[PDB]
Amino acid sequence: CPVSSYNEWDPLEEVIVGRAENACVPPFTIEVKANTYEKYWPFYQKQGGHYFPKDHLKKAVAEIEEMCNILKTEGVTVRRPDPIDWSLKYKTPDFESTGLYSAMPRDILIVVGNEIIEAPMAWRSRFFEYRAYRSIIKDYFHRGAKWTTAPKPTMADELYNQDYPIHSVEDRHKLAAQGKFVTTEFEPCFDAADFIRAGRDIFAQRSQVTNYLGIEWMRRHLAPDYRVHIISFKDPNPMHIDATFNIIGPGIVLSNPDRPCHQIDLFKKAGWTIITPPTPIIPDDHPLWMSSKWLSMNVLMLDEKRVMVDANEVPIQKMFEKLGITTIKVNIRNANSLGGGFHCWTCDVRRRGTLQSYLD
Amino acid sequence: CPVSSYNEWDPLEEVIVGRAENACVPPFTIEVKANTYEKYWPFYQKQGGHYFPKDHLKKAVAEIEEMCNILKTEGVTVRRPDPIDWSLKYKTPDFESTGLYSAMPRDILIVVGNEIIEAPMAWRSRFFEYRAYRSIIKDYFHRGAKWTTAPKPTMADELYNQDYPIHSVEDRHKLAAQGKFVTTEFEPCFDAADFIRAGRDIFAQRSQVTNYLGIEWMRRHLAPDYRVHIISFKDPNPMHIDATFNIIGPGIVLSNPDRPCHQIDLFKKAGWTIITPPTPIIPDDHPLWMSSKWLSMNVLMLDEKRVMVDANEVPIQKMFEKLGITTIKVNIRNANSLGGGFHCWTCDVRRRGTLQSYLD
Ligand SMILES: [NH3+]CCCCC(=O)O
Ligand SMILES: [NH3+]CCCCC(=O)O
Repeated sequence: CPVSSYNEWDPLEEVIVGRAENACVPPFTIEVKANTYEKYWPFYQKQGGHYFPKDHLKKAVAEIEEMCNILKTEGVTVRRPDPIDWSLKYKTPDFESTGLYSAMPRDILIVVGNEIIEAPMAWRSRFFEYRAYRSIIKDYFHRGAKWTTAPKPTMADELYNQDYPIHSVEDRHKLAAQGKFVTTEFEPCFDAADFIRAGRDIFAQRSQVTNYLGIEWMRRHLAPDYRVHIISFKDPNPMHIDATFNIIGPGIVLSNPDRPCHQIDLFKKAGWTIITPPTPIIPDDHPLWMSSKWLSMNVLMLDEKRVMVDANEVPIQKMFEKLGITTIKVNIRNANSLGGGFHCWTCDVRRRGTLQSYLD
Repeated sequence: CPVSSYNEWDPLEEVIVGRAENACVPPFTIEVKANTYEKYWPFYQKQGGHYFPKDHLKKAVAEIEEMCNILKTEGVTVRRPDPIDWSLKYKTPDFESTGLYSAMPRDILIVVGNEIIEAPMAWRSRFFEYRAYRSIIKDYFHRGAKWTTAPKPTMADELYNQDYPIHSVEDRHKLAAQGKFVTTEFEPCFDAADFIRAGRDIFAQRSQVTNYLGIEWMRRHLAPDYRVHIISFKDPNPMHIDATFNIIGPGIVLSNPDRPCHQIDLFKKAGWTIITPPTPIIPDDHPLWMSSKWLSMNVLMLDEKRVMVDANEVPIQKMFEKLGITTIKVNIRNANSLGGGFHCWTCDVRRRGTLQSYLD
């Protein structure tokens, strides 16, 4: 089987790397507002439906091409999604919208064993995102892999709290703490990036884009071989878990110092080593349209002792080095602006290894 | 100025479209043999000096007339070369020969800014090809355009390796790789179709008909405003670059999957999107006297989002459509036999736009 990955660290053999091409600024709708920083709301308000700045995109393309070159150098087979113009307006019986991009494979695809799963998504501008990945997936299917598409939401108004009282990131954090998110429990929805793998145990967080119905779907679909656990954090990122709690080896995890896990003791009890990375050094003037500055810890492990890390983030490079982990430095400063780091920009399709339990 | 074109994609306003009339099969000399497939060598050997099959030419005329109709429909002003009998034998102090045709304006004329340049050519049967275009060029000159004629070669025996060891297309590919071509460096020579424009940067390839002296001439003549770069490919077409590396927009290029560019990383580093088109579907029984089957990617851009493409080549039509580029389908299956696709059969005289750099 070409597809086979049970965790985030076994020796990487094949990966899908995203594309920056024709990326479109999403229309400024409620769910977009609930997942971005106030600083950019007016950018979305004005640029909505237009391409992201083309000079910026060009730099991102260059950065990602180099990353792919380095992966091939590290012995990894790289697959890329198909080029597509994301500006096309589409219309379902429930809504109308333009697209986003196919920059982040981690947001939509998750590999559990020999099974590739397409996440439903929760943003209207990402409804047809799966189209960029179908050529690769059909190939794996022909070659023997299992293929699953979680139930695609209608994304009708009922899935969103149109009056979600968010006016600042501080409000959202408060609401989030009260169990209030922009997405209701009308129908299942989720981004695959809210799930992180550790063999037989998979950890998920209810976020602005992933609801309890969505997590339950994953839970019910993967049982009994896999167990899906729900964990929560203080002042969580509106979406995605990989820059909050990135598992980098058997029993080792990177815990974002600003977003402590409410269930950290479950991990301490299992004898897991919780590492808190140093703060990011990325300039506050650099645009991060989506995401926080914590992309620095959004690393991708080529294996247990080899990590692809940002060339600019020296302080976290040193941390890995004192731990005896070889750092493969790559610069994706401009690609970062699109919303992701190495883990987000990829989807590990095949890692050499077996299914195990690390929670014991 | 009626003449003004800095690249291959700005909004087209005026174009010169070739003619199939009185096309003559070139005498089978060494340079003709080095630029054609073994399958047709005996055709040239027998038909040399006679007109190409007249029933075939008639079909080509019909196809090109329709193309012109569609261009006028798309708002483009079309100029056509003068009708001429190419069978006339001429004689310079260096050689004697019959002509070819004025089917491919791209082979002989290149527009750089407000300047129209007549290529010297490298085939003895194309020595007097410029005669079909003089009425149009003098008109543009009277109207203000700059007019240049690169040094016309003597085309004496010294320009050719009379004993060029080509017996199959596989031999040529090997020789080409060794830096051995049918044309020596005796005097400058080139076809304008070996040059492709991207604003301040122009790319050229040393081919069977374009030597280093010829490229240097262009380089020296256009400096300092324009930079002429030499790029090479694996298993290149004996002549012309436009069905190997066709630039279709700012930072976007079509790279023939069978002829990868040795310098592709220069482009990846600039943040250019390299698209590899699907394979041609043209029947192997259809005669392609000159050219390979890759005419499918020899498209002409009416603007960045409008491309004139072959009606029969559905797979490449789909590629453009997923990229959000409107396809203007036209059938030139029979015209193709003469050696070209849309880019070859035309010469963009005026595109609306300015001189820019896209390599940064
Ligand atoms: N998938 C990438 C988004 C990560 C955003 C953050 O945690 O700041
Ligand atoms: N000027 C048209 C010749 C193109 C031939 C080829 O590249 O197969």
